[PDB]
Amino acid sequence: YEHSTVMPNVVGFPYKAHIERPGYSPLTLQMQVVETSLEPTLNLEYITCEYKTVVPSPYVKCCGASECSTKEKPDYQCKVYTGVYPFMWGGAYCFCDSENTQLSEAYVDRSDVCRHDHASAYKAHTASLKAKVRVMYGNVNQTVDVYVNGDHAVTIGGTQFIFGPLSSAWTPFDNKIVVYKDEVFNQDFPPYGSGQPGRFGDIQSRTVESNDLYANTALKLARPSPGMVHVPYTQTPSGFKYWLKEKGTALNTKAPFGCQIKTNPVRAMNCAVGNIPVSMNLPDSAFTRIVEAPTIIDLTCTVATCTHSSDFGGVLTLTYKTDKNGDCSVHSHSNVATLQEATAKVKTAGKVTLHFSTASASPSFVVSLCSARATCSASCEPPKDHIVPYAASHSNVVFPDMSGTALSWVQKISGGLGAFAIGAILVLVVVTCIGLRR
Amino acid sequence: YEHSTVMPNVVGFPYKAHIERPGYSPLTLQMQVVETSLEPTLNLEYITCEYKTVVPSPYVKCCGASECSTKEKPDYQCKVYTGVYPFMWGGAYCFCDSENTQLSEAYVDRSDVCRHDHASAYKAHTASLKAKVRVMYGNVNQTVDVYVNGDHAVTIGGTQFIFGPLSSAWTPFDNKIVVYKDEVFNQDFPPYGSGQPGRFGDIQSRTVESNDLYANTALKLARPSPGMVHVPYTQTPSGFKYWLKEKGTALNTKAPFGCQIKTNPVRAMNCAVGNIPVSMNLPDSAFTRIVEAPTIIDLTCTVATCTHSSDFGGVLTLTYKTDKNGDCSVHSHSNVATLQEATAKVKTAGKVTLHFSTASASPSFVVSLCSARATCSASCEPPKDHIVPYAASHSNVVFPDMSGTALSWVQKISGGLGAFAIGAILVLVVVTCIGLRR
Amino acid sequence: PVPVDGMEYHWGNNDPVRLWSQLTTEGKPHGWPHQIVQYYYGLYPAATVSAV
Ligand SMILES: *[C@@H]1O[C@H](CO)[C@@H](O[C@@H]2O[C@H](CO)[C@@H](O[C@@H]3O[C@H](CO)[C@@H](O)[C@H](O)[C@@H]3O)[C@H](O)[C@H]2NC(C)=O)[C@H](O)[C@H]1NC(C)=O
Ligand SMILES: *[C@@H]1O[C@H](CO)[C@@H](O[C@@H]2O[C@H](CO)[C@@H](O[C@@H]3O[C@H](CO)[C@@H](O)[C@H](O)[C@@H]3O)[C@H](O)[C@H]2NC(C)=O)[C@H](O)[C@H]1NC(C)=O
Ligand SMILES: *[C@@H]1O[C@H](CO)[C@@H](O[C@@H]2O[C@H](CO)[C@@H](O[C@@H]3O[C@H](CO)[C@@H](O)[C@H](O)[C@@H]3O)[C@H](O)[C@H]2NC(C)=O)[C@H](O)[C@H]1NC(C)=O
Ligand SMILES: *[C@@H]1O[C@H](CO)[C@@H](O[C@@H]2O[C@H](CO)[C@@H](O[C@@H]3O[C@H](CO)[C@@H](O)[C@H](O)[C@@H]3O)[C@H](O)[C@H]2NC(C)=O)[C@H](O)[C@H]1NC(C)=O
Repeated sequence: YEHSTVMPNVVGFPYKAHIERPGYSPLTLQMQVVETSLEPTLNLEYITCEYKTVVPSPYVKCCGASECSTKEKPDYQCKVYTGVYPFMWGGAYCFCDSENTQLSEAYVDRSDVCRHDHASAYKAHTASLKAKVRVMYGNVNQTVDVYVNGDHAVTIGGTQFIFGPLSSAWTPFDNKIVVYKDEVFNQDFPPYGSGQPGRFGDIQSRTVESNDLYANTALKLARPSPGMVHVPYTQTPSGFKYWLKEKGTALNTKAPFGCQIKTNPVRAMNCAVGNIPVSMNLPDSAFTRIVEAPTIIDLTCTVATCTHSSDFGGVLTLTYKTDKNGDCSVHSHSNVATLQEATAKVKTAGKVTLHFSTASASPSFVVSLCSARATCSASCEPPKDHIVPYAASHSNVVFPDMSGTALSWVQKISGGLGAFAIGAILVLVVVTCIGLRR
Repeated sequence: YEHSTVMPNVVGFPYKAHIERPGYSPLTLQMQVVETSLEPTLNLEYITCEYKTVVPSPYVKCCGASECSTKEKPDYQCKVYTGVYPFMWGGAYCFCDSENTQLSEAYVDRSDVCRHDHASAYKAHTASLKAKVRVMYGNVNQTVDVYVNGDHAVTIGGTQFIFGPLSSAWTPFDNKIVVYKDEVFNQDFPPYGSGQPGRFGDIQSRTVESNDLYANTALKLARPSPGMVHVPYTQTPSGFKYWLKEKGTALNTKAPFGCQIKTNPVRAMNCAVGNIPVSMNLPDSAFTRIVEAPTIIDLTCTVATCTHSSDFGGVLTLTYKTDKNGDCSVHSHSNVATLQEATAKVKTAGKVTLHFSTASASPSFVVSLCSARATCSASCEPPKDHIVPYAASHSNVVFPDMSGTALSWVQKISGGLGAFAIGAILVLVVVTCIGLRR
Repeated sequence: PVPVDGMEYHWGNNDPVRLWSQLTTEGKPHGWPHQIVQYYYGLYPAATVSAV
């Protein structure tokens, strides 16, 4: 027996589906979304880590000269100075007083610990939603892991379940992402090969193990002081270390709809948005023939107490007459009020009790016990606690019924005004007819 | 000196750009797309391969009864038969005449060579382009590997190049893809867990190493014949073997725009569509001061022969008077004609020759040698050869010039008719003014 | 058929071979007006008629 339904994408909300096969007693399922996971698709752009400047020892040439040689090193620098007269602890070598040269050399390289502490720059697109759902009906429990898209069928106790694609296409990750350890940032990073010194991305590597490196950190050599051997240089500080203290915010403390961001792999979990269509296919063994189900007649519904609070703040009483005692299925056919339980024990005593949660001043909904029906109306008083630490258990519907107190007053007033207008129109029509018949 | 241009995405097309700095002599670059590669982004769905049926030896219980036991195996089938009287070569055991029992058992499992011969079912989306462009100018000649999207800057001889995103967003892979060895198929495969017996996807596995297996092949057991021990069964043949014989076509022999499909990784190459914006940033050492380059005056362009064929079938001549001999950079400012060379040696003899390829009956383009200008117009005759094995070297523009023979005839006829109409207007105006003056 | 875009064919185990056509025709351009229409009729034999 094929069936279809639409369930909210809110974690912990006890959705109940009611299945009415004509030849069998009604069945009620319970589906709960234990956990979700919004998984984006990522493409690595480059990897940034702190740099490390290498300064080889100077080559002081005595009584001669040396020439600069070019090399293919990241941000390489080389120069030759003239007229150096260095000194050491024992004395001053380079016997010639003035005709000496010193060759200064330096270049950049990726740090030693870059494999353990680096920031990755990604591109994120086309998220994929994966969920973990708990399905319980009849006497079968169990929790399954289902991809939420229209092409993954999972069977729970002989019933085939297909969870349709999510209603909305909203993702909290922008197009460009920077990931660092366990934090995700919505950032726009420079293109590969065009990073600026002193900010994020001064040195870039295509991958952690990739040999190529692009470095642009304004390394500049200077002339050594007289009578000294030191190779002076200047360089704009690391852009990664600057980024660390001025990155600003995150996405973990910034994401909408209250969903926590995690890493490895990047994913956004328990993120309440949209609806999840569900398709089913149940065997014949799930239902019970209508002859075995108890016969219920003369169903009347009364409400003892009501309070439109988050928890189940209503008590419901049903009176009936039965021939045998057994099990019925209880469901509420409007989303203004949600029943706590899905089955009840019908007895010859003729009285059962139920709990429901509502969020409107005056609810009106129809409840069915096995095959019977009854219309319930009640007046609910507001709660007293200002703040509670648990989520709402109702569907958040506020508009009262047309038979409520406020709507009764509106109906009475509008009826009076309509009666006055009708009397006016009748008088005018009578006068016009008398005038025209003259 | 920042510059920008748009160059066609056609392999082997010799694009030449004219950079005309106000203070320096003009420059001509040459860019060429040696190779292109379109990379989709893939998400593996499952793996399929030929199945293998495992049939354990029957358990014949002499003088007794046996009971079937359920197991968690893919497509497990077990049945118990009564009244069996097996036989063997030397005699028939199970002394009891009819109180015997045979238990038949069978189940299916992934084949032995499924790790070598299997088909992957992917989902392909959001292609990324990548090219290999050869850039040559002046004394620079190099080939670079570039990502064609506006975020990869590559330095060629001191010049920065950024190749913008492709103009169009056309990709040849549908949403769903089935890959086998070196062939890509545009196919719609059944969802995981809902494969049907006898067709593609009768057995599905989430990954080649994954322990779980979904199998659905309709394996059914049958009662053994009297006096034998054989465990009969019937099963619907493999779906991977039906698919191999009835997959039909491919994508390697079906893709539009003439682009080859290759596998490992999945990629479509040399696939002519759209335009590639290019951004540049040249240093000041590429250009030459206008004082140093020759001065060209009195430029006349005369066309020797023209034949609007695919190769360079037109010969051009330029006459000039120059003070000193050096180098110029020739260029054609209209895409009707495409020259072959981007540099000519000017001499005091005052005569240089150039080759161009055009595809219109009567072209008209303005050519410039260093700083001079000239307008060239010629009459071209069609070529005789019906079919040639090399691609067109022109931009394939056909509309002739307004000075061509056909458009000269149209202009003359329209002018005669317009003169007639104007004369008639004048006659009517004179007549009506005379009539109104009375 | 080999349009001006050209085509490729795969024969047995050999490599695919590509063949491209040229804008060739039978009329005479730069002739009498009854020959220019003929030239632009071998090429595009559907818009020349409409334009004329
Ligand atoms: C031992 O110490 C003496 C101290 O002078 C060194 O003699 C010096 O040798 C250099 C190299 O041959 C000379 O430089 C040359 O200078 C001329 C100009 O006069 C120039 O044309 C050459 O190209 C070269 O640069 C230097 O002049 C000379 N000293 C003097 C005072 O002339 C000698 O090299 C030392 N030997 C060792 C093994 O260290
Ligand atoms: C289907 O299975 C789940 C998980 O096995 C059942 O939920 C479990 O319900 C029992 C009570 O029926 C929980 O045990 C008690 O939980 C309270 C919570 O405050 C705790 O204080 C007690 O010490 C005791 O552990 C159990 O924790 C709970 N498990 C989970 C994961 O929530 C569910 O009831 C089953 N369905 C049916 C119809 O029973
Ligand atoms: C040697 O051969 C004799 C053949 O008579 C075997 O005797 C058989 O023993 C089995 C023991 O399970 C008897 O089966 C039982 O039969 C009763 C009545 O049908 C049934 O209610 C029990 O549930 C059980 O199936 C079988 O009847 C009996 N054959 C007779 C009495 O003719 C003996 O077991 C053999 N010894 C071996 C193989 O070691
Ligand atoms: C700019 O540099 C590239 C290479 O970086 C030059 O490519 C050269 O292209 C020519 C033909 O286009 C190649 O010559 C060919 O050699 C093969 C060898 O078997 C021969 O069979 C052909 O007939 C032809 O002679 C040449 O190898 C290649 N140079 C390389 C790969 O280093 C290009 O020509 C340069 N630009 C200019 C204007 O020269």
